[PDB]
Formats: sequence, C-alpha cells, structure tokens
Amino acid sequence: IQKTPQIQVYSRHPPENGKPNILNCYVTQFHPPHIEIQMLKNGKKIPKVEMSDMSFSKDWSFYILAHTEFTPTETDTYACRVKHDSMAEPKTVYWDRDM
Amino acid sequence: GPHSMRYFETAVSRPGLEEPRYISVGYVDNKEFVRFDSDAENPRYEPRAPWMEQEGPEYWERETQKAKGQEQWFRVSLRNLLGYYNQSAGGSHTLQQMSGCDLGSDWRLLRGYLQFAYEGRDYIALNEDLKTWTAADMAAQITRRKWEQSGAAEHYKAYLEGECVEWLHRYLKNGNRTDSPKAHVTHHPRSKGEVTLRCWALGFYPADITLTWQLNGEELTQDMELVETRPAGDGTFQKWASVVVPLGKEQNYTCRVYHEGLPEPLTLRWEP
Amino acid sequence: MCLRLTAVM
Repeated sequence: IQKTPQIQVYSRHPPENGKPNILNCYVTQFHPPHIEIQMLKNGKKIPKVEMSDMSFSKDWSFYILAHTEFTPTETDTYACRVKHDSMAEPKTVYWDRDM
Repeated sequence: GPHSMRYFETAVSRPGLEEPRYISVGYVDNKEFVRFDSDAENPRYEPRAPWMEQEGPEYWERETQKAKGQEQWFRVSLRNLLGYYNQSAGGSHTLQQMSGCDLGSDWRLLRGYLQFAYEGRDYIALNEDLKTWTAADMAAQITRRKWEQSGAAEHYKAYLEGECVEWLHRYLKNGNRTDSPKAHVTHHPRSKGEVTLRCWALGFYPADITLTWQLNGEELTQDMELVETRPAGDGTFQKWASVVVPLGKEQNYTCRVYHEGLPEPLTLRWEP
Repeated sequence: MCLRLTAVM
C-alpha cells in the first residue's frame, strides 16, 4: 500500500538574512518511489533544484533530498511542494527559520 | 570498529512504462560507493566515492554485466509476483532487495543478510542460519518452495560468508570518520508565561544521535517535540528537540546530546 | 561486489 511522504524544509547552515545559504527539502517514508518535488520562493518555482538519487532505508521506505541555493530575507517565503499518489492533494511545507 | 556492506536493489514497474526500471546501490559502512541505474544512457555500475576509482575497467565491466543479469531476474520476478497476488494489469509495482554482511571489530563475519519486499512489504528473507527461508505471505510460499527445491540458499550462504567478506575487506583497505555534534539552545516564547527552548545539534556524523531535555534530573519523554534527523547535504546531519518552560525558570532545564563521536554526552543550557 | 541471484521468484 501507499505511504505518505514526510517533509522537512530547512537550511544547511544557520540562516542569516542577506547571507547565501542552501535550502533543503527532505522527503521520507513514501511508497511507491515515484514522486514530484518542487521548491518555491514567494510561490514561484525555483529554477535549478538539485535532486538526490533514488534511495531507500532498512524499513523499505524511500527518501530523497532536494536542495537549492537561497539567500533568506525577513519577508521572503520559501516552500516545498510534494505530489505523490498517496495524497489526493499536493502537500506544501513552508520554511521556518527557527526549525 | 564494526563494518558492513549492503546492496539495496529496486525494480519498479508503472502502468505507463513498458519495462521496469532497475537500480542497485552498494554501501560500505552505510555510505554509498557504487550505483547502477538502468535509466542511464549507458547503464553500468558507477563509482560513487573517490576511493572506488581505484578499481580497474574489468571490475566495472564484470559488476555491470552482473547487474544486467539481475535486471532480467527482477523483470521475470515482477511478472511472476503479479500472478501470485492475482494482480491485474495496470498498476505500479515494486520489488526491493537488501543483502550484505556485517563484520565485527575483528573483521570477522557477524551476520549475512538477504531480504526481499514486494510493494514495500516483507516478502521473503534468508534466515540468520543462511540455510532456511522465512516468508509470511501465502503467495510467498510458492517462492520459498522453489528456492528450497533448487537449493538456492547454498549459493547465497557461500557469497555472504565468502565474497561478501573478502571484497568488504578489499574495500575497507582502499578507503581507510565521525564528526561530533555542535550544540546550542535557542529561545522562543510560545505564549505569555511560557517559552520554548530548542536544543540544536549540527554538523554530526554518523546520523544516529539522541537529544533529551531534563527538569531537575528528570527526563521528559512525552511533552517534548523533535524532528527526525535530517541531512545537511554536506555529509553531516542535524536534529533538534524542544520543550515548553515557564519563563525565568529556563535555568532549571538542561539538554543532553548523545552521539558516538563524543568523549562524553554534552550537557547544555540556554545562554542569555 | 554485488550478489548474483539464481532462481527467479
């Protein structure tokens, strides 16, 4: 049966406004492995997003890390949108600099 | 310390794909070092850590031709499983495999593994004796009997005790690391009269780690929120754990970080 | 070195 992707969105380095950094979208615990992941800035798709290769953990569930360069500010919203057959809607997780 | 090798193999069918995609990922000490992907323009096992480039062309040619054989084995196996489960045409299906060997600190074999899953669920596994098979599903017994009749496990026992250990020794030579957590507490007031302390741990490897919050000398298991350990993307990992405290009483809350690279657990508090 | 499976499922 289908397993629902768990999503975390977080920076590689402690975020500083105006300072270049790497934003991650880490997607875990889904099945089947087919999945679509997009990263957004103020609701706009971020053009170049790097995508790790298909992998799975000991419990058999799949996982992928998407990431892209970003420069956080006080007001820009960053998000990760995920479409997977276990979900009737795409799920969006929004970046929270404190988490 | 202890050591391991694993090959994680996947074969995937989708209704809008004529043939399955086959991926095989090799690991030494839980880090990827080779990968085969049938979707590639010219499919072949490829080095995935610089120390593997040591191997010459006939290594890669031999591994690659084994992978082409495994791809066909998975194709046939996916077709047989479809009938075993009376599944019709027009769905997505997945066959997964993990196999390999665990080595003690003396480099001797502790245990060999060979497990399969269909649709992400346990299908059949070689037992720890390397001689008998476990299979839960009624549909799976068909495979177990076939493999018992063919004596397949004898060949697998010989690999897990032989080539798996011998080649793992070769790999550990050619690639002969931990990074300790760096921890700090951040301050976030959840309400008037309450505050969240977030204990971070950053830059650590391997990924296994434990964070706890303590009251006097009291672990607080439920009540505490955490995140799943997550890759920073640079090879290290991250985690945090947070708890809600009455303000002014921040000083009576202590976070502890447990990680195999630490000389002893770290204890820390919020620092004004 | 990857394992070679013999008999199909």
